[PDB]
Amino acid sequence: AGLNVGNATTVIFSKCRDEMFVTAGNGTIRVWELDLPNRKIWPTECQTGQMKRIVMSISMANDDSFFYLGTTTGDILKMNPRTKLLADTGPAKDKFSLGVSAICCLKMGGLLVGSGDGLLVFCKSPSYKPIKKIQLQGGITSITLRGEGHQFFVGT
Amino acid sequence: PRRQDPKEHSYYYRQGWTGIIKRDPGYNQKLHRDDREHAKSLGLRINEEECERPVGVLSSSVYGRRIDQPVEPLNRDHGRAGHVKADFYRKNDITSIKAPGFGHISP
Amino acid sequence: MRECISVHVGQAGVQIGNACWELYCLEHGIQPDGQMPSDKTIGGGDDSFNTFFSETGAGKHVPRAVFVDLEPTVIDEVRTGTYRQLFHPEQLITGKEDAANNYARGHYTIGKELIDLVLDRIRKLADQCTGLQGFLIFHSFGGGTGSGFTSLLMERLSVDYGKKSKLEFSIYPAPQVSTAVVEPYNSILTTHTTLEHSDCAFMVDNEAIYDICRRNLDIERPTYTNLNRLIGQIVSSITASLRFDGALNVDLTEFQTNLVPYPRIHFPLATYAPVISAEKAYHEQLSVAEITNACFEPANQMVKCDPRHGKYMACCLLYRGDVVPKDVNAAIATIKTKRTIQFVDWCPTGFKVGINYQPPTVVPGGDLAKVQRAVCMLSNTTAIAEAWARLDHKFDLMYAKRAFVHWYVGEGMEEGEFSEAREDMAALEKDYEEVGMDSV
Amino acid sequence: MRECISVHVGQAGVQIGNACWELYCLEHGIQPDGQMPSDKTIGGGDDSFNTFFSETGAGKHVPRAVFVDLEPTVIDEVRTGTYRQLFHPEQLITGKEDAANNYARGHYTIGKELIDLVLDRIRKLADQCTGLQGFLIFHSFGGGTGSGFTSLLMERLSVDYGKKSKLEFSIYPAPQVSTAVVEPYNSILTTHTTLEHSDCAFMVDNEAIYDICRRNLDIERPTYTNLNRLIGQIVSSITASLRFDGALNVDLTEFQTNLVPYPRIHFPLATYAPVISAEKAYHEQLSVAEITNACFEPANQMVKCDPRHGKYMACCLLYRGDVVPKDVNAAIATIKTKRTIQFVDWCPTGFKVGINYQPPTVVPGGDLAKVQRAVCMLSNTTAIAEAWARLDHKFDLMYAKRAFVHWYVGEGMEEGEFSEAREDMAALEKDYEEVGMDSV
Amino acid sequence: CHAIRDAQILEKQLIQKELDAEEKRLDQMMEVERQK
Ligand SMILES: Nc1nc2c(ncn2[C@@H]2O[C@H](COP(=O)(O)OP(=O)(O)OP(=O)(O)O)[C@@H](O)[C@H]2O)c(=O)[nH]1
Ligand SMILES: Nc1nc2c(ncn2[C@@H]2O[C@H](COP(=O)(O)OP(=O)(O)OP(=O)(O)O)[C@@H](O)[C@H]2O)c(=O)[nH]1
Ligand SMILES: [Mg+2]
Ligand SMILES: [Mg+2]
Repeated sequence: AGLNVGNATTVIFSKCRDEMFVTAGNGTIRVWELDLPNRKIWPTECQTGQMKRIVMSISMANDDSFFYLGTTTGDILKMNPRTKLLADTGPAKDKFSLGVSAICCLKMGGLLVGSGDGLLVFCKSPSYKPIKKIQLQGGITSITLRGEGHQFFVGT
Repeated sequence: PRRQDPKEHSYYYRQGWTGIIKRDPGYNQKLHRDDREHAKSLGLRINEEECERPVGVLSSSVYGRRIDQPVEPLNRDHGRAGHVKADFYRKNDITSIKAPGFGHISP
Repeated sequence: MRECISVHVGQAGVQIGNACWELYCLEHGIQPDGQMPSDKTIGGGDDSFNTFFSETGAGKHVPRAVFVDLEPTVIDEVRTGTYRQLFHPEQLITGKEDAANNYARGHYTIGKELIDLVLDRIRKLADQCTGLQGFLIFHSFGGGTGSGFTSLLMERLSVDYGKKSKLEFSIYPAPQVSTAVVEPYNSILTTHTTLEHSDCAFMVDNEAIYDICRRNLDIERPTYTNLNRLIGQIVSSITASLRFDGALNVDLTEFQTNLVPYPRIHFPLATYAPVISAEKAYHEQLSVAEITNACFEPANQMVKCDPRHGKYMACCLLYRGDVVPKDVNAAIATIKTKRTIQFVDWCPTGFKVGINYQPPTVVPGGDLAKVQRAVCMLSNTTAIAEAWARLDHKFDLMYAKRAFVHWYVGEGMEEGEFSEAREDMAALEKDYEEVGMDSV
Repeated sequence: MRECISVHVGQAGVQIGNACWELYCLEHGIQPDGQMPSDKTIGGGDDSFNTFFSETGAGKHVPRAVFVDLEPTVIDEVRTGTYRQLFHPEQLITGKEDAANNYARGHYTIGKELIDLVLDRIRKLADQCTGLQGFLIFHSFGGGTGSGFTSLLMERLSVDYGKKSKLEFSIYPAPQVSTAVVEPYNSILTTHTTLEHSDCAFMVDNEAIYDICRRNLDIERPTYTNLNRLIGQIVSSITASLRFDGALNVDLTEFQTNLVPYPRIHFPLATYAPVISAEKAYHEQLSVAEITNACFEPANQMVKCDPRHGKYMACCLLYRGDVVPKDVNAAIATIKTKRTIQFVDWCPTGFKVGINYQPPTVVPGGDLAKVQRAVCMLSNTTAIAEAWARLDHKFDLMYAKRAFVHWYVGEGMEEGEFSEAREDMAALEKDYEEVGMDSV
Repeated sequence: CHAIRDAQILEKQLIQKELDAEEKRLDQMMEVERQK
C-alpha cells in the first residue's frame, strides 16, 4: 500500500500468472504485474474517480474480464484490470447493509453478493439489483461454489 | 586496406567492420554536433565487445570480470538491519482509538 | 546506520574507487546493473547499504560518491565499463583540459571551471543524507588534480559543511620509485590544505604495496589493480562498523579522537594483517596473535617508514570476522611487552580495539585469500617524519636551481606560495619531533 | 463546470498550442478525432474534461480554443495536421498578409479588419460556458501578430467581459539570442496592454529552456517543438485544480489573491521541478524535498533572471502527483532557513501549496520521463525587473538615433507613444524596487 | 574454510591458464607478422 492511503487486506490472482491484485480497507486498488527475471513486482493504482471506499472482498470473472469489489458502503465496484479503470458502481438506491463481506463471481455474467446481515443476493452486472433474495442468519463471510455452481455453500 | 585474416589475426579479437559497400537530414537529440557522431560514445559498444574476449584489451575492465563466478556464497547473517525505525513507527492508521473491526483474530 | 559520501579526485582516486566500489557493492549485494537481487522485504530489511548506497524506489541502489577528474579518459571508461548503470551520469563530473601534472592548473586556472558543479553535487548528496558523518576523499599526492582540485575542495567543503569529519585517503609518492618528475612540488604544495581543514590524512605509498604483493601475496610483476584492492579492504574495516554489527562498534567520529592527540598531528598509517594468498593460506593457522603481530611488523606495512625508529602515540586496532575479545587482549598484552615497539610516555593507555562481526568478503579474481579473522590497523607514529623528510630533500634540491617553475607561475600561481609551503613543512616536521620527546 | 478559454494568438501561440493541446487530449483521454473511447472512461462519466473541451452530442470533444494569426502557413499546418478533426473549422481564424514584425500592423491596419471576427467566436465559446474562470492567452512579445494583435484583444476583452482573470503565457526576448532585430522594440510597446488590461503574465524566455534541456534533459541543439511542450506542462499544472481531484485545489482566483500583492505588481516566474530526462529518472529518488529545492535553484528559472539578485515576495507551490501534505511543510521549513531566499518584510508566510492527486502524463514520443511527482513553482520576485531593464537598454540605443521607426510610424500612429510606453516601463520598474524595500 | 579456498586455487589456475592462452597467440601473432 502507498504511504498516502492506508493498508490492504485482500489478494487474488487471475487467468494469467503474472497478475496479482490487492484491495484495501483504505482504497489501494492496485493491479500488479510479475517480473521474474528482475525479481520485482510493478504496481498500478486504479483510478476510480473520487470514490474513495473501504472494501473487503474480491472475485473475478472466469474469462478474466473484470474484477468485482464488495465495499463497506454496500456497493459492488467492478473495474478493469486491462485499462486500470472503473466500469460500474453498485446499487444506486437500496444499497446493502453492513458492508459486502463476500463476493463470488459465477461462470456467467452474474455474481452472488453477500452482506453483513445475511442478505445473499444473486444479481446481474449492469444494475446490481436483486433478483432472488434469501435472508441468512449472521454476516456472510464466505461464498464458495461446488465447482459448477449449482450448490453454493455460504458461511457466516 | 587490411582484409583481416579471420579471427586470430588481430590484437582485438574481431574480424572488423564490413563497411559501406545519400545522407538523410536527421535532427536527432543526443549529441552536440552532426560531424562528431561518436562524441559521447553513443553507438560504441566497447563493453559488449570486451565481453566476447577472454582477456580485455583495456587495463581497467579487469575490475568486474569474474563477478558472475562467485567463489563465496555471502553469509548474510551479521547485518545491521534497522528495527527501531521500522517496528516503533507505524505508517498511518490511528488504530488505538479504532474498533477491532473485520478480521481481528487474537492469539 | 549513518551515511558518508566519497569524493574521488584524480586518475588515482577513481581507479582506487574502481576497486573500492567493486568491493562495496559485493559486500551488500548490489549487482553492476545497480539492483539488489533480494528486496528489502525479503531479509528483514538490511539497511547496511545506507552508508554508501541510497535507494530510489525501484531497488536502484546508488553509490554515494562523486567521481571527478579534469581530464576525460579515466572517467569515460566508467561510463562505458561494466559499472556504467550503477553510477549516475551527473555524479561522474569531468573536464576538457588536463591538469598536466601541475598544481597551478588544478587549483587556480583549470580547477575553477568545475568547482561549481562538484559543490552543487555534494549538496545533492548531503541534503538527502540524514546522518552524514565524513567525507572519504580519495586522491594521490603526486599528480595533477589529485594534488590540485582536491585542495580547492578542502577549502570549499570547510566553509560550506564545517565540522563534518573531512577524512582523506591519500597516496604519497615513494622514496625511490616515481611515475612523475615534477612530483616533489605538487606533493608539498598541497599539504597546506592537508594540515588545514582535513582531520585524518591516511597515508599509503605505492612502493610498499608492491613489496607486500611479492612477499606475502606471492605474485611477481604486479599491476596497479592489486595495489588498489588493498586500499579497498582498508576502508572496509574503517566503514565496517558503520555497515555491520560488532562487539565494540566504532564510529567514524570515534576514529579521530582516538587517533589525533594534537590538532596538527592527524596523519595515520594503514596496515592489513592477514594479507596472504590462497596457496599459503592452507599453510598458516591464522588465529589472532600472528595477525596482531603482523601489523606490528616492518615487512607488512603499507608506507615505507619503519615504526622501530620512532615512537607510537595512538593505534586503533580494528578486527573483523570471528574475533573473540580474550584473544585480542592477550595479543594486546603480549605485544605491549616488546622493547622494539615503543610507545611514548604521554600515552600510557595504548590501543583502541574495535571488534566487528562481518568477515571480509573476497573479490572474485582478487589475490587476497579469505580470512575468517582480519585486522586493519591505523597507527600514528613519529616515524612518518622520515617519509616527509625524503621528499623535503628532493624538493630542496630541485628548487634551489629554480627548476620546473615556469610551468607553475605562468598558470595563475604566485611565486610566494612556494616559499610558504617550504616553511609550512618545516613547522610540521618540527611539530612531530617535538611531540615525541619524553619530558623528564 | 470550471471552464477556461485558451486564446493562442500569433506564431508562437499556435506552436505552443500544438504542443499543449497534444498534452490536454492525453490527460482527458481524447483522440485526434476528438472522440473518447469507452475503454479509457472512468465508469459512467468523468467530468474532468469540460474545463478544456466540450461534448457535442455524438461523442466528439472539441477544444475550447481560438487560434488566430494573420497569415495562413502556421494555421494551415494545423488544418492539414493530425488534429484536423479536433479543432472546429471556425475556431482557426486566419486572414492573409502577415504582420511582418511591427506593433503598428497589429494595432492599426491588419488588426482592426479581423478583431470583430475573433471576439465573436470568443463570445460563442464563452456563451457555451457555465463556469468560465479565466482567459488563457498565448502570444509572443516580439512580433506583429503577437504583441500587436493581442493588444487589441485584451483592450477589448476587458471592456466586454469585465471582471475575468486574464492570464498570459508568453515568450519574452532572451538576453543575448533574438530572432528579429525589432524584438526589444516591440516588447515595451505592449506594456500599456499587459499592465492594465490583464491580471497575470507568465514570463517565459527562449535562452532559459535552451539551458534547461541542456543540463537536465541533455537535449543540446533543440528546437521549438521541445520547448513548447515544457511550457505546455506549466499550464497543465496551473489549471490542474480545476479538473482533477486533490487535497488543496488552488482555483484560478484562489491562485491570484495569493500571488499578486499589489494591483500593478503581477509578473511572476515559473519552474517545473521534474525536468529530468529518461535514463536519469531511474537514477534519482525524486522525492518532495529535492524537487521543491530544484525549483529555487538559479539555473532552473524559466526566465533568465538571477532570483538571488532580488527578493521573493509571494510564492505558490502547485504539487502534482502523489504528494503527502506533511513533507511539503517540511520542504517549506527548509527554504525558510536558507539565507539565499530572502523574502520581504511585509509577508511573513509567503507560501501557498496545492496538492493534486494525478501524476504527470508523458507525450508518447516526448522527452519528459514518467515521474509520479511534480510541482510548479510560480514566484513573484523583485528580480524580474532586471529582465525588464535589459530590454530597456536595447531600446534606448536603437531609439536614440531614430531607426526602424518609418516602418512603424508609417502604417499609422504617433511618435509620442514611444516615450509614454517607455515611461510606463520606467514606472513599472519604479514600483518593483519600491516594493522590495524593508520598512521601518 | 577448506571449501572455497579449494575453489580459489581453481580460479587462480583459470586466470593463469587463459593468460598463457593469451600470450601463446601473441607469440604466434608476432611470428606471423614476421613471417610476412
Ligand atoms: N593508489 C594508486 N595510486 C595511483 C594509481 N595510479 C596512479 N597513482 C598515483 O597517482 C599519481 C598520478 O595520478 P593522478 O594524481 O591521479 O594524476 P591526474 O589526476 O590524472 O593528473 P592530470 O592528468 O594532470 O589531471 C602517480 O604518481 C601515482 O603515484 C593507482 O591505480 N592506485
Ligand atoms: N519557445 C518558443 N518560442 C517561439 C516559438 N515561435 C516563436 N518563438 C519566439 O517568439 C518570437 C516572436 O516571433 P513570432 O512567434 O513569429 O511572433 P509573431 O507576432 O507571430 O511574428 P509575426 O508572425 O511576424 O507577426 C521569436 O523571436 C521567437 O523567439 C516557439 O514555437 N516556441
Ligand atoms: Mg588524468
Ligand atoms: Mg506569423
